[PDB]
Amino acid sequence: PLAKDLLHPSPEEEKRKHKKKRLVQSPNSYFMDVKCPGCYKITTVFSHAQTVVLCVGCSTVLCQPTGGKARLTEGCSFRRKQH
Amino acid sequence: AKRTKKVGIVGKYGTRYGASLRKMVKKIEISQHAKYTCSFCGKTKMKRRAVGIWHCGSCMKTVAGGAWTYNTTSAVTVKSAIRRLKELKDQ
Amino acid sequence: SLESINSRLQLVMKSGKYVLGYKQSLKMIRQGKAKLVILANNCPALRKSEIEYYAMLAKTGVHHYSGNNIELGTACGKYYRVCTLSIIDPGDSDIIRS
Amino acid sequence: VRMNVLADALKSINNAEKRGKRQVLIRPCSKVIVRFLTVMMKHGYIGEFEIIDDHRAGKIVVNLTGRLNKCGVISPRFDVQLKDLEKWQNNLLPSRQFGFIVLTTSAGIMDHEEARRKHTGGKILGFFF
Amino acid sequence: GRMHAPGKGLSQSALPYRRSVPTWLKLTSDDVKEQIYKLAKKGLTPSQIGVILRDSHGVAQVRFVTGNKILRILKSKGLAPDLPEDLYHLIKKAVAVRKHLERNRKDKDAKFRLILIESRIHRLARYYKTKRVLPPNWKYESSTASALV
RNA sequence: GUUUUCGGAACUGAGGCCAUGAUUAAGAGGGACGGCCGGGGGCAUUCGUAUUGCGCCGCUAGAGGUGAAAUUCUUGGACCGGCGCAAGACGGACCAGAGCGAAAGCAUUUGCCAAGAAUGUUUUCAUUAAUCAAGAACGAAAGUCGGAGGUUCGAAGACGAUCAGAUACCGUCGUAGUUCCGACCAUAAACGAUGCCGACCGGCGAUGCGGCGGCGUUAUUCCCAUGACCCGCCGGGCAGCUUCCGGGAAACCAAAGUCUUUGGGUUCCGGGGGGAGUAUGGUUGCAAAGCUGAAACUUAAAGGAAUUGACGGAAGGGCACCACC
RNA sequence: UAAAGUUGCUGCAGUUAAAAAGCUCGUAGUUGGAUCUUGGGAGCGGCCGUCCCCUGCUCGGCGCCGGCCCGAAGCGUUUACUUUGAAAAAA
Repeated sequence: PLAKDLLHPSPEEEKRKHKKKRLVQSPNSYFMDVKCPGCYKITTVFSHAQTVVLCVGCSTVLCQPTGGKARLTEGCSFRRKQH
Repeated sequence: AKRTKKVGIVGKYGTRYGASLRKMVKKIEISQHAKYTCSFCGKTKMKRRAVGIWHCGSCMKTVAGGAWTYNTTSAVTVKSAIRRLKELKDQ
Repeated sequence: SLESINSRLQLVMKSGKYVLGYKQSLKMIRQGKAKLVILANNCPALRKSEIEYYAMLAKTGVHHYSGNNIELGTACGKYYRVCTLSIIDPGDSDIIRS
Repeated sequence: VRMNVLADALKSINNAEKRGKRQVLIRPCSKVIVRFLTVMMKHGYIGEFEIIDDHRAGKIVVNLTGRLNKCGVISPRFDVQLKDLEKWQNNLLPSRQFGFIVLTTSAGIMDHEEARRKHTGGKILGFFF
Repeated sequence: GRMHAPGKGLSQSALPYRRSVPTWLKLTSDDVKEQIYKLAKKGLTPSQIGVILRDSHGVAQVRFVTGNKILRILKSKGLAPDLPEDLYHLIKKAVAVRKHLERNRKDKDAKFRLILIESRIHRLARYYKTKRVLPPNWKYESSTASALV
């Protein structure tokens, strides 16, 4: 269209764009507070974590790196940091 | 300085023996006098004593090698053949 | 684990205490100071068999390095040939743990 | 790579107007881009525009009217006297009536008439009509 | 696009607009700096620390929490290595490729790569001498490089 | 006459003092790290039938090759059928308007070696970049040099056909070459006859690689994460179709566009057709030849794209006893 | 010499008419992102339009009694750019 308002885009458009090609660039990543029943301290882990992440006192290995977002070991719960 | 343009060690033969034999013989006359790194001690001291005999100036170690070069291509390949055959026969 | 021991050496050359060479290393075995003795693969068979016997006496570890005295030299960041090397303080390297 | 920011900015709004768009984004902002557009705006060639200050080179959304035929940069920036200024507007402007040559000078960035009334030439940026 | 490739990939990072420290990280300047000094004595590059901190500890940026950047923090306490780590890595690669060539003579792709790698070392060494990091004495020799890997 | 006082010149010891000093983190670039991916490169290994050659067994009159023959092999057993054995090339179908690589180019299995793009990233340095005379690396095929190898094919050569002649096309033999190793040479219609980096400007359905999200089907059954499908999204890539975007001499081109409304940065390079990539100098190579390279003289056109007609030992559809059957 | 936009800085061409090096690296050469006092006031022109500012410590007065400041001069990141003046034989 001709009269596409570029200043106030729809929120169904800014989600549907590359992280650099928005109006203001934003990361598609987040920090997430991860629990596992072996451990007790919930730890601030990155989404695209890129390396194997460990507890205190060898409870288990939390996450594992892949091509994109990290994969969490079977039964490790996470909640996204909202600030 | 740069004493000769293209003739190297073969300048000692002067205007004798034909261009193409003197071009040919420079390739052998470099390597037969070259000092090689001794495999045993590491020192760059292996020298040709006689035909296919090689002596370390430091290690006091004699190796039977190629006539001009320390390792012949035909003797590298055969040691890789005898190793592989020893592996893939005795299993 | 060939790639990693060249990085552990880099970390003990910078921060650690040690002695290169043969006679200097054999002194530090008898002093009880040497934790680990690293040998080049082209080390004379009797010098390898003497180091090993001094090490099983002193109750220390022997690493058989995957490279000759020249490669051990360039591994230690030096411009000469190292056949025998013995670490006293690992410094801040995980070389004695592996 | 990007070695002239006016060039890209002016030819990014030029294509957008030929295409018949009502507003246009132009990615790298400058002092001189905003001081060029303000000169374009006060002669009634574009509407008002907004700056998107992210913490880099911010973006600019210009609200285009269909009045501007062509804005064009002159690269490199030829330093012009007042006597050189006359011949520069015989080969860049289509009339002695409408269209301006934006030129930077010690007073500020302005059209060829305001440079004539302030007796101070400088370097040419571009033109527009 | 790339310097020594026809690739034109648009894959870098995209930092947020909010430069403030979030209200979940309770760490302060004297906490994470000490932690950086623990990871730097372990023989890590500023990159390796910068990853480890955002992985296990949730440090979004070390520059945004503390005053200054990571290599600056190491240089401010006499922990920074001598020649820059982006120059150390290219020397390390040129050493690895030149070692591949002396064992395998006919590899003419590997030879072409060694020309591009060593050309990129010369461009970085040329830059760093103008900013006065390396001495003007400094120069890359392909014979003497395995020592200063 | 002197400490002067104190005007100027340098040296030396402290604590306070400023809001005490380092812009940002580019839809620039380099570097790290993550899981991937690919006929990308090198070394080694491994396999497959086929072709030719040999030995043995079978039964036998021709077999081969052509438009038709002939040269040639054969009752001394040829061709064909069956068991083997040997050596050297090659990598079928799968194989695609698919992939990778700077280009030349690259395809049997497994292993080893070093590399690279894209992707993802709230990692790192902070302008380190773009294009580049001189200079350097790689550069199909043919060809040159030294060593090993040679079965297929096959310049030169020999003969048989054809023919008005046929030192050609067709056929039977064949030497260098074709294969491997180590040096050489440096050109191709080396093509997309289209410089590179960057910006903007219509759709549509696919495709490859990475990431993301979502009904369900399917295997691992013992459910999740994953493998194979399904529906979209984002990025980079080989391409399609489609538009009065716009351009172009047109053919055509989402670039060959944004151009008399002429300016983003930059390298090479053309100036009517010949003589001519010739002569002569210089340089490179063992050679063959490469790179740089004129002039005298000659000439009114040579040429690009499209139109109509004629023409064809061009195709499709008809027709005529001034054509045939 | 113009016409020659058939030598092009203004101002040409390089898919097929003449033309992009076979490919990439690379030194001079050329070219290089954004970023740093902006608004608002203040008197007088007629809601708006000019002047002046976010600078300092040898020498005269409208002077008061070791001094309360304005008048002339030695001074204050460098260059390109523009503006004016000097100086520039006539013909």
